[PDB]
Formats: sequence, structure tokens, C-alpha cells
Amino acid sequence: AVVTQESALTTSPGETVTLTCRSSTGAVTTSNYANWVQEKPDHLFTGLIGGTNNRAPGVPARFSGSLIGDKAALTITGAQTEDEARYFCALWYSNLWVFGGGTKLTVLGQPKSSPSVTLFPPSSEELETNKATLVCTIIDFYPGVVTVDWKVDGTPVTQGMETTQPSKQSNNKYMASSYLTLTAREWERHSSYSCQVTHEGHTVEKSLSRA
Amino acid sequence: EVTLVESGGDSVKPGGSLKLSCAASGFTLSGETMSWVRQTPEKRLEWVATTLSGGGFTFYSASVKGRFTISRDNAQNNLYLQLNSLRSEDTALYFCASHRFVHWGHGTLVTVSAKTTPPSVYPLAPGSAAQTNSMVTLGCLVKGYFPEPVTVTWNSGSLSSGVHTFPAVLESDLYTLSSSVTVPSSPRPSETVTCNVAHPASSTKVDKKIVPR
Ligand SMILES: O=C(O)CN(CC(=O)O)C[C@H](Cc1ccc(NC(=S)NCCO)cc1)N(CC(=O)O)CC(=O)O
Ligand SMILES: [In+3]
Repeated sequence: AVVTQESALTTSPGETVTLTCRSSTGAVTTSNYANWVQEKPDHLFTGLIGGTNNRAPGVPARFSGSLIGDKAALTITGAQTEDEARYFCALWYSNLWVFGGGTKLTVLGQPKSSPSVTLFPPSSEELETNKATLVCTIIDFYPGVVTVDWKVDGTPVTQGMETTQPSKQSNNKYMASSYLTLTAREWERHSSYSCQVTHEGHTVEKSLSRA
Repeated sequence: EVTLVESGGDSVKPGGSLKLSCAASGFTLSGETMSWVRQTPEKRLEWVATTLSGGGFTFYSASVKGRFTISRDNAQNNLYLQLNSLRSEDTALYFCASHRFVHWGHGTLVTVSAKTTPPSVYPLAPGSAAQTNSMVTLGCLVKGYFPEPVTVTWNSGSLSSGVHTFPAVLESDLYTLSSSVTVPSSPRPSETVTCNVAHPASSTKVDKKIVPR
């Protein structure tokens, strides 16, 4: 059994939103004891709903769990700004527990903002070491969701790319950075390098030509 | 007031063993179903194990069966988890949760790696650059260190605004951090910029001045 949830959702403060949890194997039922937990900054978890309906003590009335469709659902009636968190769901399959991938929920507390991207070439000092680390910095983007894709000579570089996960900023915006590692030999063989960051449909591509 | 606090996580070499603890407060362990859950670097949640109350069954994730053992210590109001033929896959923040995951502990990190190493700092300068906003972004690559943390600063506090330090990244048993600064094209190259990095563990102190490419 696989448990699927929406990647991300975005609401504005005061609106009602619904997050769902689908079961690979079949209809979610009462005996899967649908569970909902929230994850806040600095990996702070707290249980919201248990047993498909039951609100943990202390959790505000705003959150509700239920079954709608062949799925388990969490509705946040009149979503508040402090509700921008990650929501995970868990289902019991009479032996084990299966957690879904989590839903990055966004409550717009400020205008949408595009990422400030910048690509750095590999330093001299580094190439000496037979290493070539291309750094792509992604900044002041809001919502906190980005997709990074790397291209070497127009071909999508399928590997050697590691990407950090979004992290808040004091202005409650987010950052991330991606890395592209190659050997100094690899690097020589190519002349066009590109880091393309997509955010809410709009793709910003910062490139560089080596030769 | 219920309190959970796990301890025991440390670096460990692949194939090594560990034993984590979860001390409970606010309730009596015996009559409470407790679980172990792990959050990976990918920021994904995974069920590790559950032990039912009364004196009932204990269930294990397929990814954990045979290698990990859960134990209760009702006498000390402690929950234990033994980890034995450790794999790269097992590196994560481990947490214990109460019945139906209402209360959670703060987590304990277990890193399955090779060994301690001071960082290789690299300065990042723009490639024969321009100035869009009459603003230039400089940086610093803090590479191949172990274990975490690292302290990056710029002109040692002088530069505070325009600083973006990115979370670490672990690839071949070693971390990779990156830091940056944005400055008007007035300050650099006219004035110098230095990234100050300090690796506590290793008692490493390095300063890299960012000069033109
Ligand atoms: O809490 C859990 O992790 C498991 N929960 C599911 C839930 O409460 O959401 C389910 C659990 C009931 C429960 C207990 C055991 C099994 N599996 C058995 S008997 N397998 C037989 C193997 O030979 C299934 C369900 N609890 C139900 C409840 O809380 O009312 C009682 C308990 O936790 O002891
Ligand atoms: In139960």
C-alpha cells in the first residue's frame, strides 16, 4: 500500500481548504483509522486528527477529519496564517502504518514573489582538486515551492545534482540552492551550463557558457 | 503535561549498531501504544515500529524488520529502539510518538557515515560579471566536512543583511554547505569581502577573501 497526498496547496487567510489522502489498495475506510499530523518549522510534529474524526486535545476547531469520496480528508475551515505548515496523513492497514508524502500548505501572508536565481561557475582552487561544483542559489521566492532543472549543452543533466529543500527567511520568504558536481574532465568536455528554476509556472533560467 | 524526549543518536558507521531511548513524562508507558517514526533528509516520514499497550504485539516496517528491535522499560518509563546492521538508508531524525501520534518527541539524529573531516572552503565569484541592480552576489562553498555544524559569517558580522546561508547536504559520507552575500557593486571589488567559516568539531578556522575571477 502506497498513500498519496497533494504535493502542495495554497489558500489565502480566511478560506476553507481540503487536503486529501488516497490509498493505493482501495477505498479509505474507518478501519484504516485515518490519522493527520502537522509539521511546523524546525521539525516540530503534533497530531491533529486520529481515528478519522477525532481531534487531538488542544487542536483548534478549524481542523476537521472525515471521509469524502474513497478518501480521508482534512478540512481547514477558515485557514489561518499560522497554518502554513506541512501536513502528513497516516493510514493503518491492520499490521502496519503507512504515511503519505505530506502536503506543503501555503497560506498567503504576502504577495507571490519570484525567485532571485544566480549560478556560480567552479573556482580555480576547486578544479585543481579535480572537482567542479557549479552552485545555483535561489532566493526570496514565495510560495516555498520550486523545481530546479539542470542542462549541460541543452541536454538535461540527469545526475550529479543535489538540491536543498526550501527554508524560510526572516521576511518569511524561502531559499534553496542546487548543486551540480562534475569532475574537472567532465567540465572541460562541455561549454554551456544551465540552472533553470520553475516557480508557479514561470521558469527563470540562469545560464553560463564556459567556451 | 506530556513530554517525550529521545536520546542516543550519533554518527555510526555502516554496519554499526545503536540503541535509542525515549523517556516519557505525563503518562505511564505500560498502558500506551508507542511508535517510532523516522524523518529522512528527503523530508519524508516513515513508520519504523509500533508497540501496543497491555502487553500486546509489536509491529515493524518491512524496511526495518529483523535489524531493529523495540523495547519498553516500564520501570524507568523509557522506550528503547535498537538499530543493528545500519545502512545509508537509515540516516534520519528518529522520533517516538504516543498513541495515534498526538505527542511527539524532538527527535535524535542518526547519521550512518565514514568519518570526521575539516571543510574545504571555495570562494564563489561571478563569472566576468555584470550588475543588474548595481548589486552583486558573492558566495562561499563550504565543502566536504564531517560532522555538522559549521559557522559561516561575512566580514565577521559586519555583513549581516543580504546574507543567505543554505542548509547542509550529505552525499558521499560528507556534508556540503553554501553561503552567499549580496552587495552593491560599490563595495566589491573596491572593498574586500571575506567569508569566515568555523568547523567546531575539528577546531578549524578558515577565512577566504573573495577576489575577482
Ligand atoms: O494506534 C495504533 O498504532 C494502532 N491502532 C490504530 C489507531 O488507533 O489508529 C489499532 C489498534 C487495534 C489493533 C490492534 C492489533 C491489530 N492487529 C492484529 S490483532 N493483528 C494480528 C496479528 O496476528 C489491529 C488493530 N488500536 C485500536 C484503538 O486504538 O482503538 C488499539 C491499540 O493501539 O492497542
Ligand atoms: In490504536
